[PDB]
Amino acid sequence: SLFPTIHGNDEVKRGVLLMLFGGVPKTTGEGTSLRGDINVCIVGDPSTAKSQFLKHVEEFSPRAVYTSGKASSAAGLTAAVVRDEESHEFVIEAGALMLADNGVCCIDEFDKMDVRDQVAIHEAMEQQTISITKAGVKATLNARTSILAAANPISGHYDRSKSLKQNINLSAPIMSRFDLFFILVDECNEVTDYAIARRIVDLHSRIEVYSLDDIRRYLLFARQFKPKISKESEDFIVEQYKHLRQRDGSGVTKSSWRITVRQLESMIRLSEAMARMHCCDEVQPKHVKEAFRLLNKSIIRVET
Amino acid sequence: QLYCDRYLCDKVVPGNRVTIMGIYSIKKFVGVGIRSSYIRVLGIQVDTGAVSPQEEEEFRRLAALPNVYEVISKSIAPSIFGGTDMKKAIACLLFGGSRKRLPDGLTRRGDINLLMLGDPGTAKSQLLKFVEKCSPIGVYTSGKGSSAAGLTASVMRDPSSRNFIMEGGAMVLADGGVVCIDEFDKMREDDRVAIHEAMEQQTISIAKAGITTTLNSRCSVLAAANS
Amino acid sequence: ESIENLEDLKGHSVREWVSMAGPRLEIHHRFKNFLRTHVDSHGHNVFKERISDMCKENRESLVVNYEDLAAREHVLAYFLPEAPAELLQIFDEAALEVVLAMYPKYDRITNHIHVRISHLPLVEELRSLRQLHLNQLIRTSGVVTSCTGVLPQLSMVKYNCNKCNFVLGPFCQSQNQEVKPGSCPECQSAGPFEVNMEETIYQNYQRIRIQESPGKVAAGRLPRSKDAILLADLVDSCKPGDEIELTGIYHNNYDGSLNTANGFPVFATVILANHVAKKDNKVAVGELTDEDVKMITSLSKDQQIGEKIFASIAPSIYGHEDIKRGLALALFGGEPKNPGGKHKVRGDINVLLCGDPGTAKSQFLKYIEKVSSRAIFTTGQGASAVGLTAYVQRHPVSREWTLEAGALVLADRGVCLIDEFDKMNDQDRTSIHEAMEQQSISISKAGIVTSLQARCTVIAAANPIGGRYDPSLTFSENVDLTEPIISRFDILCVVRDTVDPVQDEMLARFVVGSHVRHHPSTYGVEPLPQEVLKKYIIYAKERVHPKLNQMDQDKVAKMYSDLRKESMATGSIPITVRHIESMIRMAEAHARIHLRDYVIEDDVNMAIRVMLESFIDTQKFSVMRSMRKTFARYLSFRRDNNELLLFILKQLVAEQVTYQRNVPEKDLVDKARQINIHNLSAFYDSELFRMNKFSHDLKRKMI
Ligand SMILES: Nc1ncnc2c1ncn2[C@@H]1O[C@H](COP(=O)(O)OP(=O)(O)NP(=O)(O)O)[C@@H](O)[C@H]1O
Ligand SMILES: Nc1ncnc2c1ncn2[C@@H]1O[C@H](COP(=O)(O)OP(=O)(O)NP(=O)(O)O)[C@@H](O)[C@H]1O
Ligand SMILES: [Mg+2]
Ligand SMILES: [Mg+2]
Ligand SMILES: [Zn+2]
Repeated sequence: SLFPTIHGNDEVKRGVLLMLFGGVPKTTGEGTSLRGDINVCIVGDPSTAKSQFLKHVEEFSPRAVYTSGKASSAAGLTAAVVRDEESHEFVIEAGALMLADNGVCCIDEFDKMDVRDQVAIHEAMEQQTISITKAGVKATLNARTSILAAANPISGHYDRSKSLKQNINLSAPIMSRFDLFFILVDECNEVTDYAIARRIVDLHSRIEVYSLDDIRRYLLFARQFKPKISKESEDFIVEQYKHLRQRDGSGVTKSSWRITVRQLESMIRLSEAMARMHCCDEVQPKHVKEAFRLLNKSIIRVET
Repeated sequence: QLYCDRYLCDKVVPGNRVTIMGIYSIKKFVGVGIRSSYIRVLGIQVDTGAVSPQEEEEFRRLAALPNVYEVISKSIAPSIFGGTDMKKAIACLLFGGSRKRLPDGLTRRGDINLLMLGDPGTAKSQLLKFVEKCSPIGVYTSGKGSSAAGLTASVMRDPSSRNFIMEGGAMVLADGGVVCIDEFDKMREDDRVAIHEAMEQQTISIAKAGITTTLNSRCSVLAAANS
Repeated sequence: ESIENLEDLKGHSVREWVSMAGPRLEIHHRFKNFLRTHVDSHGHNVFKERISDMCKENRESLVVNYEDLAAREHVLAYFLPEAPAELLQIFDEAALEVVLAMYPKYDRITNHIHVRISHLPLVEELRSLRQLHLNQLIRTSGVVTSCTGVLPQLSMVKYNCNKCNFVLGPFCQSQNQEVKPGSCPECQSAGPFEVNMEETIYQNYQRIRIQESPGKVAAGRLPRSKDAILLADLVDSCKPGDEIELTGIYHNNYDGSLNTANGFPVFATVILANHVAKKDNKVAVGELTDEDVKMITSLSKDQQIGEKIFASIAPSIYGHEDIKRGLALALFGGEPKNPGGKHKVRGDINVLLCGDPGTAKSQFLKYIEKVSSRAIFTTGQGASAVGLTAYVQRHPVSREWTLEAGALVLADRGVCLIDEFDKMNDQDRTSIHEAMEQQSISISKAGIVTSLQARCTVIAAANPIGGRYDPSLTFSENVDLTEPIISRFDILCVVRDTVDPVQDEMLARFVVGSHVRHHPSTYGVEPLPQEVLKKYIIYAKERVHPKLNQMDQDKVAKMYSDLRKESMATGSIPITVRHIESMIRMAEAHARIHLRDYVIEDDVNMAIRVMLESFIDTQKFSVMRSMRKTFARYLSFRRDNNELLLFILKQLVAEQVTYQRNVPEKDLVDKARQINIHNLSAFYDSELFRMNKFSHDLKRKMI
């Protein structure tokens, strides 16, 4: 219902739906936050439907923002400092992530940021804040935002022989921020081309399971649930993450993602998002299984 | 704000450290029942040039004893181990040479300019912080914290009169003394260029905003930098 | 005399009611009784202690908590937000004559005492203030944007007659208009008059502008702001940039300028302040109670206090015990000093957390921001040289150049947190050299030539080149920072996300445990509660100043010399004195953690351990074995010394048993205080005396 124009890519549709549902944000005993929002990146050739996903998400959801990696203002994805002649004094112009605070920020052309935005994205993605300290303004600005990135691989075509790290220019600290990576590659299949053309044409002619208003109401209702983690699901999460780390250890010496604790917390958030989708009181092992399935396929298709 | 009267006028200059004895009182020509306050000075004490004869006798004795050079070198930065030749160079900088005016009117600077390039953690900044304290006139500046106008001189509009007036930079504030430029390599090139006249000619020639003068900058530049 | 009453029932308005003599006297008596009879939950007479702590320091200002004023006296809490000026005046009088009962000579110190109300529950967002709140007590929060200087304002003014010697009697000055006499009663001359500047009574005045905090609601919108007036002792309670919490009376008056600006009868508003707190300085030494000091000093008696404090830093982070140790030493800090009155050296300790992604470095910085007072946080390109140090600007109303505080000046006695430090620009990153060592920021700009104080501990986080740390290279070979900036960091920390399945299981189980524990709804020692830790830190940084008298000079010198020798062959940089002074600062910090007034050998051993373990961490992975053996064997990895105490105990027991056949714990500790083995507690928690069948009891003292 949310992606009728999209042909195939069921795993990507599921991942972005879980991004909409999101995980539970938490605060430690020492007043330090734990991130609840997940972040999803979609790498693909310019000929594929990566922009279509972002456009559908931003058309659907309220409070969301669409932006390019390049800035259409002095402020970009993050804030910038500008004088105003009403006082000849410095103030902060807000960026896309702040405008998307408590919402979704769809970022097309994610690979082509400026250095200022690319560095400030490190704090915004994980700490959910932007800490500006310049002349005339000191401010820790809030960016409690889920990011839906779309990226272009180097040389346009996604080279399957190369790893995903070799395909894109995103640095390893940036890649660790994302909870899910998805790959869209333009296959030369005749039936797929005919299906894409048919879907576009018959949808365009049609205009004259659930409606988007119903999905909006259900999503807003579902996001009020805060699923707990059952003991069996705790054991499932820790077992699967131990398995993931030792599997990565089997090929850690070669160039690889080199998995971190952020992916454990991504697994936790994805299981919580599954429980939120079904409005469950607590996370169950089946939710953990689905979350690990999506995450693990992301690991494998990043490595290969 | 201070108010100095009669013979207290010109008893102190900018950059001096003083103890002021006076009467805290209102000026008597946002909010309503507010009056600005100032101190009517009746005693100035420079906390640190008129020497007593006893002090002059002590200084003559110090100049007369044979190892005064080594005594001064040991006295400079006594907490700093080693670096004795650099301390001797700092002694030469502190005492300085003799200014000379030649028959054609050209003047030669007596001040000694001393650069300390080298490795970090080597007490260069501490030697600068000693010289600022020890020189009769001494101004400490960070190179990265400085600007061309702020070093040499600034031209600014007087708010109460609309005229453009002159403001002394560090090299004017240190006239007749030492400028300690710490982390000297961190300055931008255009700002290091500004001090070229003041280092050699010991003047700051200004032509800005219709005011055109040649301030004096008879001072020694002690600089510290890293590789 | 005027008779006592039930207060809450009346036909008047509240202001009129509390203005009348009868209920005014009743309110006075009630507040007097409340001060002289209120008790803590444990039964401690609260306001006797608070008045004694006020009169000791001559603070002439008594802070009262609404949340127990409402508990004790209901009607006073009822009238207070409704008629605050009148009730606060009555409270001031009652508090004054309570204080002059407790300390009868205190009128020599001050003739008037102000009651300051705290924890007012009717908090208001700053933009949500309306006409409904006028002339009522409110509480708001915001960042101070502007402050006037402290100015003298007329309070009780006597006017000299314009034509003769007579002084016209006192007029009580208002905040609305300048009170005036009109004409003199001795001779009815009129119009202008002279203030008697000597007999007129003035009061301190300071007008501040506060606006909404940038991260609170201003999500691209412009923030709203209000003016506030601080009087008497409330001046200098805050500065620009302070996230204050302000209680005050929301007061309004006619303003012709606003009327002509809006074209309507619009009245200006201002907050007459009654209490100023700060939302970062949640605890202060001026607010610590005797019970807080008692429980702090009881905690210091525990021999596990170092481990408890280390375990108490960022308790939701598994592992990283070396990081927690270094951060504790930096959080407590060393002792600044100036030997000879001519040579300054800093007391503050700087830390750098380098390592690969997903290792809680930024999380550590955020924890330090939360726990420590006067802390600030900045990141990478978000920071600038000028904003970090200090900035020169046209003043908004004067339009003359004015210097203003940057990051390291606003944190002049706190912690500046710089996340993603490797990603700053060089011109931004080199600006902190003077602040990091000489602890001043010297500015020569636009006619301003001055040096500001920046006595700030810098804690930074960074990634190596390429994001991932490679053990094949030294720290210097993959950090990309230079020697002048590396050497200014007292503690270097390296964190690596290397695979180890058992450790991964433990870490993952702890992370899942944290996630389920903190639902909205390596430690082995248990932490302190974080409130207790904040009180402990703020007590230790002010009430304790560790002195240095002996630290085994030859040991430290030998250690430093061969540390320099080994470093010459490899890739981290002990510049000559900074590492020696880092060890001195860390020993002082460990003494401060234990609340010691004097540094001991254990603190020196801890400092040496921290320095050497950090240095070993900076080596290549192949070189760590040889380096670790070199320093561990000779240079004082002083783990324990149980054998000497074992044979001392056995010797004393052998002599005692021989004497008996033809209080032993006292006999043991006598020889232990004679020989330099004084930390006997390790011997009692070690198995060496236990398998020799010895045991201890604090009561019986037999062994
Ligand atoms: N020979 C020395 N004797 C005494 N103290 C020294 C010596 N060398 C360095 N120090 C100390 O090392 C610390 C740093 O000294 P500093 O003055 O910054 O040297 P520096 O070379 O200017 N540092 P840098 O700005 O990085 O070049 C201070 O506490 C000095 O007292
Ligand atoms: N040992 C640990 N215990 C608990 N949480 C951890 C641990 N290690 C990492 N994390 C979590 O990992 C997440 C990322 O923390 P963060 O401080 O941003 O890592 P980082 O060191 O800054 N990585 P980077 O910003 O790329 O250099 C947070 O949610 C942390 O709680
Ligand atoms: Mg220096
Ligand atoms: Mg980080
Ligand atoms: Zn008269």
